[PDB]
Amino acid sequence: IVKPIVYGNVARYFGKKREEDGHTHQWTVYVKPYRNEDMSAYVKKIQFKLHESYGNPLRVVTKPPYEITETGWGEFEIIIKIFFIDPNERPVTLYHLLKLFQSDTNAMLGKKTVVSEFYDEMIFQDPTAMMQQL
Ligand SMILES: [Mg+2]
Repeated sequence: IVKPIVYGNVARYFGKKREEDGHTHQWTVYVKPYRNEDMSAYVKKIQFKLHESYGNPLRVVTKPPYEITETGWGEFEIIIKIFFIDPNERPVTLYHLLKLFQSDTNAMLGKKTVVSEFYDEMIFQDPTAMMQQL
């Protein structure tokens, strides 16, 4: 009944802002299981709703890795929605802040990489008969 997951984003500073992009970072938002497993056994698709400044702001992934790589210059909230192969099982929605800018302690070491990830657990209190292929 309990499937653990890690979700969030990693990001890296270009080092110098790009001149006709304005972009300063490469980043990846993602959902992965806590340990290796094929989520696609039970995940139909994962939706990432990105900031509307992006094109095709709704990004749907149907096969792992459930991740999206992109470039940008601002921080914003990403809505991650996980739909299951049985539609009668309720989808799981997570909210994540795409983090790009590091703290001052970390700027002064000169770190180019930030990561903002969180462990979570998808709970199936009384799963579908079919959902017992989990
Ligand atoms: Mg670094």
